[PDB]
Amino acid sequence: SDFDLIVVGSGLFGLTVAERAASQLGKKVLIVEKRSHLGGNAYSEAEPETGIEIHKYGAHLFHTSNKRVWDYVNQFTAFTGYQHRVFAMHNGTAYQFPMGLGLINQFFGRYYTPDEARELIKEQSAEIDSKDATNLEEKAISLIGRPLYEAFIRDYTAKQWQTDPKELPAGNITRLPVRYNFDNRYFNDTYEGLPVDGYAQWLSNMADHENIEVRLDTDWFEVREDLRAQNPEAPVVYTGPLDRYFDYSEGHLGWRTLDFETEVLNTGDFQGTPVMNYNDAEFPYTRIHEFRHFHPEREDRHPKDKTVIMKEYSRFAEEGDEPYYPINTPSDREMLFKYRELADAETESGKVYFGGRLGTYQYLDMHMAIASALSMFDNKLVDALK
Amino acid sequence: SDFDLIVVGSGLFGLTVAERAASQLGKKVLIVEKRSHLGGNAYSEAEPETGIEIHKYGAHLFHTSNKRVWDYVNQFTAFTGYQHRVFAMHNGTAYQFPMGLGLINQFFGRYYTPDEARELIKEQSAEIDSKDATNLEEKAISLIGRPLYEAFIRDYTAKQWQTDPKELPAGNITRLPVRYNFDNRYFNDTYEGLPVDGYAQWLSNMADHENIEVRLDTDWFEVREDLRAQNPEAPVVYTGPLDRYFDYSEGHLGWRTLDFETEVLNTGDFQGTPVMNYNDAEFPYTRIHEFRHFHPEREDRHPKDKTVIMKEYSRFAEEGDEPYYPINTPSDREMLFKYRELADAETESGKVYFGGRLGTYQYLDMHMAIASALSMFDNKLVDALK
Ligand SMILES: Cc1cc2c(cc1C)N(C[C@H](O)[C@H](O)[C@H](O)COP(=O)(O)OP(=O)(O)OC[C@H]1O[C@@H](n3cnc4c(N)ncnc43)[C@H](O)[C@@H]1O)c1[nH]c(=O)[nH]c(=O)c1N2
Ligand SMILES: Cc1cc2c(cc1C)N(C[C@H](O)[C@H](O)[C@H](O)COP(=O)(O)OP(=O)(O)OC[C@H]1O[C@@H](n3cnc4c(N)ncnc43)[C@H](O)[C@@H]1O)c1[nH]c(=O)[nH]c(=O)c1N2
Ligand SMILES: O=c1ccn([C@@H]2O[C@H](COP(=O)(O)OP(=O)(O)O[C@H]3O[C@H](CO)[C@H](O)[C@H](O)[C@H]3O)[C@@H](O)[C@H]2O)c(=O)[nH]1
Ligand SMILES: O=c1ccn([C@@H]2O[C@H](COP(=O)(O)OP(=O)(O)O[C@H]3O[C@H](CO)[C@H](O)[C@H](O)[C@H]3O)[C@@H](O)[C@H]2O)c(=O)[nH]1
Ligand code: NA
Ligand code: NA
Repeated sequence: SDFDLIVVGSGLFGLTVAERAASQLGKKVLIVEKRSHLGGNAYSEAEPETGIEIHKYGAHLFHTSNKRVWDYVNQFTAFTGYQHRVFAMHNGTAYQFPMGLGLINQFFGRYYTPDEARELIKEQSAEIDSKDATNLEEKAISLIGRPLYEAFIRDYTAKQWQTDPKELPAGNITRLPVRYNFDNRYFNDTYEGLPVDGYAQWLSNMADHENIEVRLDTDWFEVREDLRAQNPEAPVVYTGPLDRYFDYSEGHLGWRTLDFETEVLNTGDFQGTPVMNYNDAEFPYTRIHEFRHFHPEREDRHPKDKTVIMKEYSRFAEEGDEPYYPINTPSDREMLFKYRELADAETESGKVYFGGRLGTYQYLDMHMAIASALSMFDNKLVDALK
Repeated sequence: SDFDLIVVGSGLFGLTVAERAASQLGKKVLIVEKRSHLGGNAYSEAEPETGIEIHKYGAHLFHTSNKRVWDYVNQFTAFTGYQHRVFAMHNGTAYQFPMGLGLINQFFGRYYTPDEARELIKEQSAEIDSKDATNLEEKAISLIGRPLYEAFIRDYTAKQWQTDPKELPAGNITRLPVRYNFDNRYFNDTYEGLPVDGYAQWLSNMADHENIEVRLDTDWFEVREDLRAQNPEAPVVYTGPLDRYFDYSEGHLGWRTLDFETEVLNTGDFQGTPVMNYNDAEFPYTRIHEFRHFHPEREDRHPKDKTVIMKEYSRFAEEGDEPYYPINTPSDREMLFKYRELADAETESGKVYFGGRLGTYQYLDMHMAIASALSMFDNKLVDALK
């Protein structure tokens, strides 16, 4: 046949399943992608005026402690030694971030030793006991005290969720957000970096195999009857939206979306750092990304007098809006397992597998998407293709 | 013969020359070392109570942009991904360091953009023009202004040199010590790390060759007549003190020394960071090192309740004191080139080469010592050994 496997969607999940089938099972894989480009939401492209690489669907920072995933992705791209660090803008001051000795010194006015800082946080947070916290506000205060909560958590959280924190579940904080040293590495994982030649080159290399065919600007639901007729035996891995597959027969799953406002400025350096969080309510956006600083190794290929920045705004997703984060209201949860059983019937009846961020109504870091694909490959698709 | 080459001193210079002769020319090398251990001033050892690795002759942070040196040293040890960062203690506050947007925000009270910070520094430093500066104090003020100079430079410099900055040459500052971003990586080089198994293992691996013999606790000047008699043709690479070789026939070269006060504390974490500079005159020491933080990857082999710290004090070196930094008074400089011509005569008359930090009255970073040895090997010793 012209293909042994159809993959719907060319994001990291689809690309991983496709590449494994192609290179390990020697199968022909047809990938069907609705957008004009490969790579799903990890896709990046140059800004036309400056040439600076910008992430189209949000800043994407790669990090993992999963060695298998790390070894895998390094077949398709090399990574820079970039370490993500974040600063937090509060009342006209940039604070070291996340919360640790640096922030604590800046915000309480003098140096606290590790042991002194531990003691300080015990005092500040003594007010509410964690077991007795009823909502997000209280749970936070129970961990770090009112001053820290009100300066760095309250308004930021309110902006992201479009909701008063008093009206959010206590279960949404599970650990102490405070470091008792000066380590401001944003991520805790063994491996971290950015693709040396950008995300688009990386994702593209995954699809670059003699056994893989890619059809861009193609909606699965418009071509499916035709494609499966050509080889009825070929299984489908579907990574598009789960509810849309079943025609919203159980109603629409709820998502948060993001609006990005991208400006080219006539300065070489807007904030001297990749990501500045904006913690005060007076700013509509949650944070500003300055993309040249994601790739300092490319400095002499960047304009010296211009820079690209992007402000991020959070709101609930209406029809047509890009789906980014699942909301997971209890209504959403019940709607989900109704769809799960639809999906499982569809797999046994139609050899159609559901995966990925959209296919399973889930937030997945990139290494999680890849891990999950590697697993579906190993525990399902290997059998389904003999 | 029992040896084809004698190397005096087992520091990085000597070890590099020895290893190259041994492995590249297949020569037998005898290394003569006065102390009880290998490795010279880069030597490190475990503290007996905690097991934590401590650098015996000062903190040693490896960094280079010389790829040849980097490739070379990676034959003998692997390096961690440690990146050195320093904090600066001033009036009870830990400042981000070196001077950059972080410090500037903390010290002037609010956030300055790159462009605003540039403007601020232009204003502050406008007082003295750099070309008109007569001493160290003025030259500094001409670059960064009086407030920054007085808080972070003046007393620190005074402690290190044991001298009022007004009484130091303007030539001792050559560039603007200010960063116009939030990057607080202490070093600017391509390659940086710490030896995974510590310095002692690394230096030891360099000497570990079938063609290399090492004699510890052996003073060159006590054994030389005997050793050269065994093979009069064998050249000597001498890395001991230059003036002591020629019996101080031109008087004693001047050095700064360092006193280290090393304490084991009954806490797991004294300052939450490897190096805290102490910028105020009220503290006798220039900085405190907390050595567990040089190797965070060894945390579950470190005591959880104990930690080793070391305070550093600077003063002029008296007889017997370890020589660390050359002083380079003009008296010292003239004394030096008198010795240089003694040395060159000694090479042509005695096949004795002078190299290394002591052999040439010089401060050398480790990658510079290695580079310099690689060069003496390539441009002198190859010929001198055929
Ligand atoms: C705002 C934001 C920011 C980040 C991140 C997510 C979000 C929402 N991520 C996570 C990362 O984006 C995620 O891991 C991957 O997008 C998952 O790839 P998927 O294959 O699961 O779906 P993904 O959404 O990427 O791809 C699915 C593809 O299917 C296509 N499609 C849908 N319906 C179709 C149809 N009917 N026919 C054909 N094609 C169809 C879509 O066009 C799309 O290309 C992240 N992770 C991380 O590790 N670090 C980070 O810093 C970030 N940053
Ligand atoms: C306080 C301080 C701190 C640092 C550093 C230096 C100093 C002074 N260094 C620099 C580093 O220490 C330096 O590069 C190496 O010590 C140079 O090695 P040498 O071989 O030149 O001399 P080195 O002094 O190391 O070795 C000479 C050897 O000869 C021996 N010897 C002397 N006379 C003898 C005799 N008569 N007979 C036999 N043996 C004799 C001595 O005992 C010694 O072992 C550093 N660099 C860097 O890159 N990063 C850092 O962070 C630091 N930190
Ligand atoms: O300054 C801050 C930052 C975060 N939060 C709290 O922490 C939650 C999560 O913070 P972020 O979403 O900003 O950060 P995450 O670490 O959870 O995730 C970040 O890293 C991910 C990579 O794994 C993706 O890039 C993602 O979009 C990006 O926000 C917020 O909703 C809020 O409740 C604060 O209160 N203040
Ligand atoms: O807080 C500070 C630090 C430095 N200085 C000025 O800068 C000079 C040099 O500073 P340091 O000696 O502290 O630092 P260096 O970067 O020059 O060298 C450091 O890094 C070297 C590695 O290459 C060695 O480890 C060395 O011992 C260690 O001090 C000082 O004399 C002083 O004039 C200040 O004014 N304030
Ligand atoms: Na509490
Ligand atoms: Na000036």
